[PDB]
Amino acid sequence: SPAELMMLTIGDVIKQLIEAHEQGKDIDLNKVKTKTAAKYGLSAQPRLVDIIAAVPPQYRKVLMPKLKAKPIRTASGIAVVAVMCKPHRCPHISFTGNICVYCPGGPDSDFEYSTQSYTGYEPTSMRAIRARYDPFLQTRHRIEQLKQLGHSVDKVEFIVMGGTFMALPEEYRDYFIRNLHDALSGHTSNNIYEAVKYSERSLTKCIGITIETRPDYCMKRHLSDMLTYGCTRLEIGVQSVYEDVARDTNRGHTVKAVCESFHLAKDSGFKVVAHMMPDLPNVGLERDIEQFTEFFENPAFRPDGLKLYPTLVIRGTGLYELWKSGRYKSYSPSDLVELVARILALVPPWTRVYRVQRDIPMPLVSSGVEHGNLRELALARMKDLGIQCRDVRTREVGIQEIHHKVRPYQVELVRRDYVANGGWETFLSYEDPDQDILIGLLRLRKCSEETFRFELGGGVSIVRELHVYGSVVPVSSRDPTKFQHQGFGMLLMEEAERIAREEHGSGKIAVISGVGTRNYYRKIGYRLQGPYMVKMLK
Amino acid sequence: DASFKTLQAGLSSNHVSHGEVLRKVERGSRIVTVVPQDTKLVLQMPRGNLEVVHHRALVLAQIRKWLDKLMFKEAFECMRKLRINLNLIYDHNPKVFLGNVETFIKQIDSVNHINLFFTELKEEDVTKTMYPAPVGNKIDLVCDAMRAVMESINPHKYCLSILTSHVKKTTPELEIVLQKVHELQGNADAVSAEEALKYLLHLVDVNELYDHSLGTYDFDLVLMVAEKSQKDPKEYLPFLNTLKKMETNYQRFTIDKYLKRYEKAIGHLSKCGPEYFPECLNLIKDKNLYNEALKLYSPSSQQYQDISIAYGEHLMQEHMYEPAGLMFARCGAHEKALSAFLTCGNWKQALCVAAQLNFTKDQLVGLGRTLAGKLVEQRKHIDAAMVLEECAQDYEEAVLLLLEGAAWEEALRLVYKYNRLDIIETNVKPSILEAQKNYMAFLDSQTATFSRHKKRLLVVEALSEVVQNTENLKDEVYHILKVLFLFEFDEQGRELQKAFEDTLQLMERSLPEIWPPKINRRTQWKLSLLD
Amino acid sequence: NTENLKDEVYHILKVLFLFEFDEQGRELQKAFEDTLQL
RNA sequence: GGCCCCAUGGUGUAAUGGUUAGCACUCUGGACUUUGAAUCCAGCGAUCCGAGUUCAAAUCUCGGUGGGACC
Ligand SMILES: CCNC(=O)CCNC(=O)[C@H](O)C(C)(C)COP(=O)(O)OP(=O)(O)OC[C@H]1O[C@@H](n2cnc3c(N)ncnc32)[C@H](O)[C@@H]1OP(=O)(O)O
Ligand SMILES: C[C@H]1O[C@@H](n2cnc3c(N)ncnc32)[C@H](O)[C@@H]1O
Ligand code: MET
Ligand code: SF4
Repeated sequence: SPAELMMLTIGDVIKQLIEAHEQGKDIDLNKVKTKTAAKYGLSAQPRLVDIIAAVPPQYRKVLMPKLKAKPIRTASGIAVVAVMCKPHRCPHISFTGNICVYCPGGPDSDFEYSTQSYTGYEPTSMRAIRARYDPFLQTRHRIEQLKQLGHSVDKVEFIVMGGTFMALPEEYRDYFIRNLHDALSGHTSNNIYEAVKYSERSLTKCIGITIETRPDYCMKRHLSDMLTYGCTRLEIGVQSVYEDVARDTNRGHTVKAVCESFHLAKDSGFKVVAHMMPDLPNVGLERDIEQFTEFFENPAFRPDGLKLYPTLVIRGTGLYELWKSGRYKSYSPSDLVELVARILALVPPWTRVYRVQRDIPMPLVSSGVEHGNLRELALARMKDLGIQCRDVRTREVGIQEIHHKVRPYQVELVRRDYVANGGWETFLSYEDPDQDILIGLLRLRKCSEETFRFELGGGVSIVRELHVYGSVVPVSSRDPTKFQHQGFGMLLMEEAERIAREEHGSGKIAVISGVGTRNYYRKIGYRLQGPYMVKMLK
Repeated sequence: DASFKTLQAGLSSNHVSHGEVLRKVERGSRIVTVVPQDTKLVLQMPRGNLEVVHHRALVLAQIRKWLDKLMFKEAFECMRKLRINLNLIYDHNPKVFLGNVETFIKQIDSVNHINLFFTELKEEDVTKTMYPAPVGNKIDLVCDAMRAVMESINPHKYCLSILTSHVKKTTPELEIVLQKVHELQGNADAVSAEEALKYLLHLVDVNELYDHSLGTYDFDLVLMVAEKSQKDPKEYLPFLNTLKKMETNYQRFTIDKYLKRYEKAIGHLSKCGPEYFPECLNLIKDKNLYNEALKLYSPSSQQYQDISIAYGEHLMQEHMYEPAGLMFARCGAHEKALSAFLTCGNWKQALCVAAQLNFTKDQLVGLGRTLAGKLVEQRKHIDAAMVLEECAQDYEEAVLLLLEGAAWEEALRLVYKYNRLDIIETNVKPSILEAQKNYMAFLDSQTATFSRHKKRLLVVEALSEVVQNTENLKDEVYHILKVLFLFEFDEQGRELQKAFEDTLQLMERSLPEIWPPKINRRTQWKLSLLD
Repeated sequence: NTENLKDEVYHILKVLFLFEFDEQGRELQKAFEDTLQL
């Protein structure tokens, strides 16, 4: 059998490389791959997955630095895990049989198993289908699969899929959340609070969750509810900056409610990511440019997280027939490239882009662009125009090194501030300006005069979030060279505290945190109060 | 402190900038307000936000001010908060700085700060590398100099500082640090045992320190460190006891060979007993440590001569050449401590072997035959011309070899000494005439190839090679001319000279065209009778 | 220039190696080493 | 034992006296904060060995290596 022959080649490679390691000899993996394949009469190269699949642990301890696959999965600095909710119905349908004019198949839209705004062919979708949407099974399977690639899971985070979450029966969501927390804790519980207390002392060190929603479920009741879950960031879906479009799109709400939702959430202390929807009906190209410029020029919005999704006519929706009637037309691909290139030149430095384009399978869209890759095309176009972008994701150390191999040389501090939703926002960072490469960031502001949480009443400044990018470093490990444990955060904390004490003129500092991360602040003398970590300022 | 010329220079500098003066900014930037006494500047950008920056120049100026004004802590904090290199504090004035160590320590007076200061020492000076002025011994020296006084004032609550200071020396003196840890463990304000233990565990990545403890030649140290090594005592403890039981110097040899310190292993095993000497040989023949053992043993030792011949033979595999056979006839550093062995006999080791400790005389003329064949095959042809003098009267064969090698006057000496006059003209005269003819053939080929490749180059390297090939035969032709002229071949030699001169002029005139070596103009190849 | 002594002594070194003063080889080779850095 | 024939990426292959050996399977990376596997894009693989000749040689010669049928 050939299979045992490849196995023998694998063992040969293993012994050669461990021998090289013992004396510290350096060898090209591909070279020995080729030589072993030739000397054993192999017609095809060996897969690296199987190469990792046989190392003994007393060597996996140190061989991973030369064995990890697709390092970009940790090139940010934090592991990411996605989970799927049970399919259900959106609330608005209470009026008529309208989900959204552009939304894909929902619970009952000619799909055996699917979800609202999801065809059902995403790898996450098949994972959920096999898992029968069970949280625990799918999360264990996914984390195991990720660890197969020899990646540290010291710090992890959770993102939840699904159409709508706030609009679900409470007992179900509590069951779901406690199952998630028990997945990392390994301790069977009975309520949310028990799972919280147990996960406090776990070692997986969860650092937060983010959920999608819509402005209807944005009153302070739901915010307090989410405070009990440790959620950090939120998704809304804006789709426009013009009220008329909403009723044109049958969205079923007002942009105003979105604006007050933004203001209230920012006052509370969460983070928010918006969704932008270019090339819409009754929208000219100049309309798109103007509205996108407005999206940052207005102090009303000035959001933090940005996501973009170009229009995609798909069978089943009303827009399918509208285009089919030859009345809704898209742009040429060059037009889209120019649009994106212009947009990227406009992003303020603090904002971070997370994704571009949808992940829908190709042979389904009546106007789907050929290119699965668009950011690269935009990059080519903006090289052609000789104008650069300043997105966070494009100036962190991880991506910049993995795509250009540039080493920071002189890192310094930088401070900026602006106004948004009435807030006195403030942004701090360490970064190297000459290469414009960034390492660490912090977002801190003064709380608004009107608030929902009385714990913030008077002399209180909230620090929304703090983060240093890079790659995962185990909490016990100190220096694999790199930049994740040099004490950088300490300086930012002390300086932010000093600013709040003097410039803010407050009297007590509060902060949101992940369930595990609380212990970190304990090292600085921060004590708990409700769901908020806090320190007295006098 | 600038001038119109200075300012205009710093402004334009042919639009070339370098160092602390320039600083990149963003598009659409402006200026709002400078902040002296805090070294800031604030500006507005078009989108409608603010920006505050600390430019280097002001910060460095104030740092120099403070260093001259000696408040070290203020510069220290203002300089660490901005993520600036610490080494500059020494670099600014290394001499005077050393005279204020205690004052600096009292200025800092914080263990964590001293620890962080130690963990970033570097040899190079950034004032000459990273922070230009706008106008090995050092690290250990400063480390010990400050450690002495800081231990003097307080060792008890600054023990970890001492630990790091000795750890961060040029070489890791882990042994003494382990000694301090163990003695503190034995002893009962001051730092405790587990405290320093953890304070070093992260610092050392224990397993290497465990190996070093093995090297330190003490079991108890190995015991404590291995307590945290997580390895099964069922594994190493029987092995450790086995090592303990066996002999002291043999313990040393075995621990060095287990720690690859082969030099110490051989040093120990040399005195551990002569009976193990051959085994040592194997190691120093497996690890090629012959030269090392040369110092361990002494002359007049059979071990010394054996290891010498081992050096000359085993390492010289594929190198049975001048060094091998040479020091074989030498048996090492001694001049002639061995004989009766020659590898190839390159005219020197052969006669050295044969004559010194004379085994076979040239009456056993096989040596002459081998030398002649070998070196003549090596295009020498003088080997026979010398050895056959000591050998039989085959002078005529020597004459033939000299003629093949163009050694004319030596053939003349042989013919006029051995009275072999019959061969005065039978073969040498046509041979040298043919030599002139083939000289013409080769010269014509050189001319043709040179012209061809020069034209090929001119269509749009190796020409210089042929050029240098042509200049080698000047005096060869010169003496061949007179050699022929005794037989009065002045016409053929004149042809030779004319062809050589024409080719010489061809390359001489082509040389400026191409541009590149320079030939010599003091080569004589012409004769007045020839001319 | 000095290239004549580049190999000459480097092959006349033997007259000293063939004696007991092997250590002296480097003790002169330094000069032959020095000109290497021109 | 000779005659012949063959030796190009890890494999399947084009190509040929001159500035670059082209494809194909395979493997690797990014798009991707939904994907090792998908879609696209990008990238890493090479003339059996030694002697010859030829300005120049994988293609002309010889030798060797190993393999393939002949009586
Ligand atoms: C709030 C939810 N979001 C996140 O947590 C984002 C991910 N967080 C991180 O990657 C890191 O915590 C940071 C971004 C803060 C970078 O770490 P940073 O360099 O600032 O830490 P410092 O170097 O200043 O301090 C080091 C200490 O932090 C400790 N530490 C690291 N991670 C954690 C953690 N989850 N919880 C508690 N302590 C931690 C380390 O054990 C270390 O202690 P040590 O004395 O034994 O070395
Ligand atoms: C997730 C974000 O993408 C939008 N969205 C969901 N499905 C589609 C689709 N087929 N086409 C365009 N936008 C879509 C949602 O309305 C939300 O804004
Ligand atoms: C998945 S669509 C975006 C989130 C949510 N369904 C909304 O439209 O508000
Ligand atoms: S609210 Fe969002 S998920 Fe629900 S139907 Fe509309 S677009 Fe789809």
